[PDB]
Amino acid sequence: TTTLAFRFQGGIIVAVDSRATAGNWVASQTVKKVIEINPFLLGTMAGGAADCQFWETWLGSQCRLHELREKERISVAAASKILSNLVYQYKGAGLSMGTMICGYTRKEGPTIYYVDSDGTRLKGDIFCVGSGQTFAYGVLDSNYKWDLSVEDALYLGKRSILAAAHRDAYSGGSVNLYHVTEDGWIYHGNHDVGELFWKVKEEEGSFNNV
Amino acid sequence: QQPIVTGTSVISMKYDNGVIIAADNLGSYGSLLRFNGVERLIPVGDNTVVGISGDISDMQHIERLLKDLVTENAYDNPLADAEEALEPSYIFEYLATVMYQRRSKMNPLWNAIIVAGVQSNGDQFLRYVNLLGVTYSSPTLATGFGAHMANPLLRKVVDRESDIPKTTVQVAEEAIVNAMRVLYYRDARSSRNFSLAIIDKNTGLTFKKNLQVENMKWDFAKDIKGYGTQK
Amino acid sequence: MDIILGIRVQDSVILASSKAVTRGISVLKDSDDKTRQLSPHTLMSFAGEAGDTVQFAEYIQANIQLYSIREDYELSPQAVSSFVRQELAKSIRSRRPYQVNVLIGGYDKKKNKPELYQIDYLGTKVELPYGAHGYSGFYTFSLLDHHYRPDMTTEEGLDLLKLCVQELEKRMPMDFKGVIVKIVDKDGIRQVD
Amino acid sequence: MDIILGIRVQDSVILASSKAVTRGISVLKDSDDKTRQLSPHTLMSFAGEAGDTVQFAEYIQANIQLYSIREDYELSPQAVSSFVRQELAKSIRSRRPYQVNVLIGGYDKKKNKPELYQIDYLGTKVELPYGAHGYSGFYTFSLLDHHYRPDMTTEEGLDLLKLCVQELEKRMPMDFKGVIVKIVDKDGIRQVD
Amino acid sequence: SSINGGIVVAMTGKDCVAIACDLRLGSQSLGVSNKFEKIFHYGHVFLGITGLATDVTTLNEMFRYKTNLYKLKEERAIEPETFTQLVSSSLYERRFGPYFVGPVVAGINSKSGKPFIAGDEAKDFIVSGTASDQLFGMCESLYEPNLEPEDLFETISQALLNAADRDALSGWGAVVYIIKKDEVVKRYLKMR
Amino acid sequence: TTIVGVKFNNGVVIAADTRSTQGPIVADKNCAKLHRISPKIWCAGAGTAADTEAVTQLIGSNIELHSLYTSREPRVVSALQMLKQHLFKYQGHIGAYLIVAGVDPTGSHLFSIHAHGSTDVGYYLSLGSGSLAAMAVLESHWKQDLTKEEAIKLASDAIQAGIWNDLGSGSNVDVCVMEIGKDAEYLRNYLTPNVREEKQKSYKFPRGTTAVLKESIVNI
Amino acid sequence: GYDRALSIFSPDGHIFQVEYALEAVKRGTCAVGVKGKNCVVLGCELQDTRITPSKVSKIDSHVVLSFSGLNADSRILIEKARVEAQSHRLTLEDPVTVEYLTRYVAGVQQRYTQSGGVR
Amino acid sequence: FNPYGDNGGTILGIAGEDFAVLAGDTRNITDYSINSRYEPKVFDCGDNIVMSANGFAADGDALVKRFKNSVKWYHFDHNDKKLSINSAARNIQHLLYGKRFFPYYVHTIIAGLDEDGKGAVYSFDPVGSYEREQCRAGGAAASLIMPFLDNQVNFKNQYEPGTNGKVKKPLKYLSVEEVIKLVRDSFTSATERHIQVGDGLEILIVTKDGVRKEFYELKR
Amino acid sequence: TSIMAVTFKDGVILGADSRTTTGAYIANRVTDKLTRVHDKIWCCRSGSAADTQAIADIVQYHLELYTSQYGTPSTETAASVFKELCYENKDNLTAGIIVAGYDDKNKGEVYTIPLGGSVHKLPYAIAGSGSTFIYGYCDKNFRENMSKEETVDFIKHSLSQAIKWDGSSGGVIRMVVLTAAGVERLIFYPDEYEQL
Amino acid sequence: TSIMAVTFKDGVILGADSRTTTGAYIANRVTDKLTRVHDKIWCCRSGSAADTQAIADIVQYHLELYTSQYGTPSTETAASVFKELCYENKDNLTAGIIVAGYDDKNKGEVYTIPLGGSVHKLPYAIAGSGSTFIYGYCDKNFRENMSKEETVDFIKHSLSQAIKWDGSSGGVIRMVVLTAAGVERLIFYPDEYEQL
Repeated sequence: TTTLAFRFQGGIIVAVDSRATAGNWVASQTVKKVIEINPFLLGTMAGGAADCQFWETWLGSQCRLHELREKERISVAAASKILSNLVYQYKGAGLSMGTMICGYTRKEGPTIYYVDSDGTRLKGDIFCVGSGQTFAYGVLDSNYKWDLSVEDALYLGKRSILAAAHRDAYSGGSVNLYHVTEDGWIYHGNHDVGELFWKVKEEEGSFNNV
Repeated sequence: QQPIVTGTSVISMKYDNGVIIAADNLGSYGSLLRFNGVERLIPVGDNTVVGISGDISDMQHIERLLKDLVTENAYDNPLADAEEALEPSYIFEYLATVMYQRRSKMNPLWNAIIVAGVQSNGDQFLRYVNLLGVTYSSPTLATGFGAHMANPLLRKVVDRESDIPKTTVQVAEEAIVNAMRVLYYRDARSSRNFSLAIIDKNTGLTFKKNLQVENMKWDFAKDIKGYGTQK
Repeated sequence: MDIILGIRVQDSVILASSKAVTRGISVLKDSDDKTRQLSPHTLMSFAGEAGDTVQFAEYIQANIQLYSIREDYELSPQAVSSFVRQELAKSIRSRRPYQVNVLIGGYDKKKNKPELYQIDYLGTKVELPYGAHGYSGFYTFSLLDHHYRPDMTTEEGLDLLKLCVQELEKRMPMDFKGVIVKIVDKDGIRQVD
Repeated sequence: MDIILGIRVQDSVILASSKAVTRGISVLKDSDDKTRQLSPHTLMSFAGEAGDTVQFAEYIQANIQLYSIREDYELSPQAVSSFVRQELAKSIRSRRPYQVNVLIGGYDKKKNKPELYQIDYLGTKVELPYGAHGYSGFYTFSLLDHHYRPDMTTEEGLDLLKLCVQELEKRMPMDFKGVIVKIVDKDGIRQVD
Repeated sequence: SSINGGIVVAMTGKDCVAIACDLRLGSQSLGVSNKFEKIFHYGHVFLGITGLATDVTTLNEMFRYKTNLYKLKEERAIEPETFTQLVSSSLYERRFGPYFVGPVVAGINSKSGKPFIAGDEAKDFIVSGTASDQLFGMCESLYEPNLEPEDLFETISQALLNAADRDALSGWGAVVYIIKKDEVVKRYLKMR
Repeated sequence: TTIVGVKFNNGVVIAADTRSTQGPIVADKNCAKLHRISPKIWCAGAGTAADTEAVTQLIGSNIELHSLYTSREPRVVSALQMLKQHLFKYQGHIGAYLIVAGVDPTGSHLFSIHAHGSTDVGYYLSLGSGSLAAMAVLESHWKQDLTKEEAIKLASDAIQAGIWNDLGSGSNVDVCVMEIGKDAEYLRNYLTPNVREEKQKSYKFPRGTTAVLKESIVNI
Repeated sequence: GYDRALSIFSPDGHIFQVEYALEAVKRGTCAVGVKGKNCVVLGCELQDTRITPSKVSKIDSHVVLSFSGLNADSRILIEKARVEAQSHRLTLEDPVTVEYLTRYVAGVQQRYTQSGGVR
Repeated sequence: FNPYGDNGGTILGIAGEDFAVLAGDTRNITDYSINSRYEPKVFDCGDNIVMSANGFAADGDALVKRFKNSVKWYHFDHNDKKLSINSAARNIQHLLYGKRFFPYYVHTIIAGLDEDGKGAVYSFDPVGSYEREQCRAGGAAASLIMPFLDNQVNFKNQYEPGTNGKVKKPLKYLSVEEVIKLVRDSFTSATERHIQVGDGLEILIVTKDGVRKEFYELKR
Repeated sequence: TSIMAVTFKDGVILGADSRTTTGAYIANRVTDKLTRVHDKIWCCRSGSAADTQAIADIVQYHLELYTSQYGTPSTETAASVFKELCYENKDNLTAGIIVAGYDDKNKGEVYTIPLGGSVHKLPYAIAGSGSTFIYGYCDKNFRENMSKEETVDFIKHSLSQAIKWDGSSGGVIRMVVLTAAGVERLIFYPDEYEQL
Repeated sequence: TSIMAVTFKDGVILGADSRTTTGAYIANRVTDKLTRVHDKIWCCRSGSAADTQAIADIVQYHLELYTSQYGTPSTETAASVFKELCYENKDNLTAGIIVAGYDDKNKGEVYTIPLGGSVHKLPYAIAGSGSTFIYGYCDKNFRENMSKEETVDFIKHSLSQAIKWDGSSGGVIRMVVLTAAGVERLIFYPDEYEQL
């Protein structure tokens, strides 16, 4: 699997693959690895699917209770700490989680927190997670800019997932793109990695080995 | 956690008007054929028999539970001999519940159980549960070593549910008795002494004790010499 | 692994902590601050298991802040290091120990003295002129044992730290992405290069 | 671990190999050349278990030199890589396998073509436009897959190698102390920066 | 074996055989190459080998050796049945310390013209490698006896492509050989 | 796998199922498991197929050479002795479990051999995953005075019990009949009880559904 | 434990113990607050002045509590409020709002009007 | 003590535009033995929801029992309001994850109609992650079944014959009868090639008209 | 397995059950465990069937060689050959052999070769899994120089108890009687010995 | 250990050897293994001495309570209490108990509680390591309604063989005789029973 998020002037891009595997068997090509926590928060499933999906939906419930109590949007820092504290309370029980909590608030701006099963809680500009993370970093670090256009940032996300899909057998199926804005996240659709691969291979001329 | 004294196979079969279940009378202690009078068919009322294989101490615990269940069912129930008697399906569901709960507490009753009976509507009941809580029904059921040897023979009689109305009690009992003989030939933990129970929707429970495997064939052994070349 | 280093000089404590965070195959971050301010004149740096370190340090920070609010007073670096030692010594006997090694640098404004305490995850506390955890001491203590002087100024302390870091960068096989340097003195806590 | 990288461009093969040698806790050396010239137009780089790599590479070098003396002729890079593959494939079945991964860069002066062969310790041989062993490919292949062009000049190849090395230095947690770069072309083997 | 991945399928048709393989070379999850053809031929006999790529190469080189010596001694190219026996004996010679491979033989006997496949002489289809069970499902659904070569090509190609799409470790293109006593056509397929 | 042997009044029958499995997958629906050691000496193997094939081939070769050397028809006891000693040498690492049956100048014979080299004689035998079902049939229907036709019926019934009741067994019944003073009668697919029903539709694709990048002729 | 219903409704629907707690407040020493545009001012009218400090207690560096009534009860509320402020700052990433803290303290008081065995 | 076993069995959910199909083989196995030829694994849970929990059959039975009880309780506390398939999926997730640390060792599929009236299939891992899918196979022969359905339902890898791979073969409406035919052929091939795939195929069909049951005999 | 050999006035009788088991499955209910290695030298095998068959074949071969070179082997010589095989291969071979034989000078002799390959000459021997249950009975009931009939009864009773109690023992009771008169094979069926 | 209980015409006799071993060392050569839990209810202990002593003390306590509340317990009731302890603690406790008792209505009864905590009412029971060697002898020699003297002889012979063959058994033979007349303890020394 491959998931990435990066900050830019337009906010945050989230890009993920949709492959799921069981050994060599491709169990599904169409898994949603982004969890829509609420209209303003996204989480990325890269650990065990069940742990991420269950606990980030519960996190959405806690965000809603906080909003009802406090009359305000919860901070991304607060949401990520709620999740990381929960996950740390189950440390050693065998949770399997590796998620970017992505959001954009007025007080914080566009914010990403990496959260791990081990209880790591890192803020950062760029994170790639999953078996394809090194390939995605390779594209993204080569091409990232803060002043990048929204369309260029979406293309860069898609191309980093494509690079992982080419090289990592456990990544692929399709690319799901999200754009987090202050007004909330925007889904930028699903892109089949084979169509995308042969498109980029002709248009960009890359993958000359294939 | 580990079975100590064990019963071996229970075998059973639907027939047109009822169910037959048989089990041998042996408690083995590893390879020692230690206890030879262990009844493993527990009648519950006149409509149900519970055949138990595996650990005899857990079997005795289940038999206690079944007697208690009959006593409790009689409480404040003036129809406990009538339309509110225990059915085979009630006894099975209770046992399967206990077995699965015990499994889920990692403290299994180390048994395989067949509940044979006739429902008040006259339907044959024949269902298996084991120490895992795995349940299934078939026109023939056998536990343990009987699953590998008796089921083929009984299925040659009742291969599908449409064979049940064609199968008389005489044919079914003969098949069960022959299967017991085959088990005595081939199961090193079997006894020639067995119990058999018939549950008929008309003639009720018939419980036959102290049956013996008979008409064994051994005389061909005289001709067997050495292991290859010894004349 | 992480590098945390401390030097107590005449007027101040210098803490130096590595910026890298590594998960599995990749350097995720090159800018991580492995310290928490416990009080205006007390700083703790930490190293150890992922998650444990920050959970522990934030629990300590909250407790010291609560004490300060309740008493309207700042605990000595001695009292803080005793409290942290007690929490670590408990954790060894707990159902899941905090695998966390700390340095506590503080300036005691009653004594007008800098103090540096090293506490391992066992709760082994020792006051030291300079200190390190894990392999950082294996490369740095011979430089400190050779060059350290108790009357060093802050600037001499920083130059000695630079020599220690250069030696680590030469001989230690990991790339720790440099150090953040904090100074604790009578004016409080500041970050330096 | 060691980094070995190779890029076959239009006119030449570029091999890049990390300079570090690490034993246990310490970087012993920062200048190690992980290559042997097998013939005037064939170069092999190697990575793997300590001792095995150099023993293997020197045995290969001696055998190719013996062939060249016996025939007064230079084996093609194809024939060399087949021979090396056969030796590695034997070793898997031997009582102690050479744990050695190699890249063979050569210039075939009969074809006037550069050739780059990757051979793993199993004896899995593959001719490739660019190649890597271990984790170096995990970080570099997306750059090469994106930017590589078969008609690249040597200078474009070297710039792409620089990008790959910078990416390794950023994201790979070890400090490999940079790379030595060798170029194999029609003029033979030279070392570059 | 699975370290490298890969699949081979062969099918018989009406006076024809097809043999097809994926082109991926992996190192566990890392894809190394898409030029690693798994199908070799020795005269008119075709051998597909799945499994450990070092053993694939070693066995191809060994069978080249043996079939060249066969042609030199016998003064004729080896037939598919004889080659199947040769493969069997050569692999069992390493019964202890095996080659970790799945061979698939395909060809047409020069004298009788009978199509032959083995992996035996299971005449309908033969399947090997990581996606073997997907391939069994596809072929057992799609296969029909006595397909003409063009329909055989479509059938084997769809079996390979759809099975490969559900195997993580195989793909990045496929090759299909359609073999007739007079003519062999190689075709490359795109994968998506 | 289900294999059985049944002696009868003037001969011996061996029979087998034809399913070969790779784990839970049917690799071959019609594998021939009855292997000729010699014209009137036949074997059938459970366990790993390759070991059965190889040991049968080696022993058959040596039996043929020994028959030529002695100018005599081979004996079932020789095949037995050679198998026994080979398997004992390999200490059970050759995973061959065999029923060996045949006719020779000394009469009819039926033996089992286990991978460790242990042998026994029998009037009826079964081996493999279906051996318990087959033996249940044999124990319930075998008799000392079997005719040829009764023995063929009994053997195929025992294989059928394996086919219906053991997952590892299926498809067809193969039979070989070795009467004294007669050619061995091999009956490949003596029963075919497992013929697949016709599919609900043809799945023949129209020509051109598959996208082809490029074509080339191969020289051969 | 002791669970007696001490706060209960009278027939006229009053809770006498809460009214008498208000009488305790009314007997207690004054507190005054005046909010301006940019500050809030809190005031109050052989003792050792050093160790009889201001009745105005910080709950956190940004928020301040004064009280009237039973001093000992107020110490309990103040300690709970301080602990909650530090807890919010720990488990979430921000200091408490003044209204959050007020709501917490009012909740503590309310709960002690509806809980067995407590005044 | 191992609290788990494998009982085999294979299940297949397909969502149509106005229907859903949930199919399962009826064989219960233990190792190489048949326990039952007709032990149905696919259940109508009410509210036109069908469910199957393939894997360890005791945990599958327990999960189905608990889901049916959740449906009953939902009716009790919602005035017999119909449970939505989406709400059933969320509830099943909560049932499964409540056992996160001693999981129900089953792959669950539920099928039904969404509130638009379109076919819906949801699939669940043992721990309770779930996804709405067009189709899902589960159990032993899923790898034998689904690629063929991908090919025949979604026309995967099929291109328009004259276009030389430029144009996809266009998706089109399959009737429930066409889907049933494809399901039957897929299970027949899995019966041919997988030893666990049963003696019978039971199909539950959900439509606006309710749940209907079809049964087809498989081999053995 | 339950095996006996008993010396008596005229010679020695070997007895065995006929059950071979693989786990709880009876792989062979009519096994012949009484193996001739020489005309009047026989063995009872217990333990690994492959090991004991291989050993018995090798002993028969060595004793055939001995016979053709040096004349008739004594029972002690056969026991010595068994010993050398069992002892030199004690790590690989799990073989508990009873060797029994007759000659006109020594009469009947019995040798037991337990695991480890010690040899013990005894007036009677019991071995196998079922022998455990009859040690007391045999010690209480054996006496020297029984008649043939008394010895056959003694073996039949002992093995009937060993079969009653040991699941690994059963089937028929086979006996071989070795005397001056010759070699006689006996068989007793369950409906005879289960009445005892 | 070798323990017996045998019902007879007048009641029941319990028998035991006196050897306690720790490995091959005899830690106690004069052990009393016959434990009174009630006036005419006794048990023979085999297996873990700590477990069986703890169980017997708990049973004696429960039966003293039973006696004071409900009157005299039956031997079946004692066996049931033993069962409940052995069964509910079967994982921790390695206890094979023989329970024997007399009452005027049931006469002598014997119950064996093997490992696992099944209960078996029997006319006689044998247990312990040395019982293995005497299964055949006891089956051949037990008969219902023996006299006291015949029963004492039967136990003495059986245990003498169990001592002969089992290294873990030996010392004195202790017996307790339970009848209407009372409780009688017997002891037999090696120079008596080794002559048998």
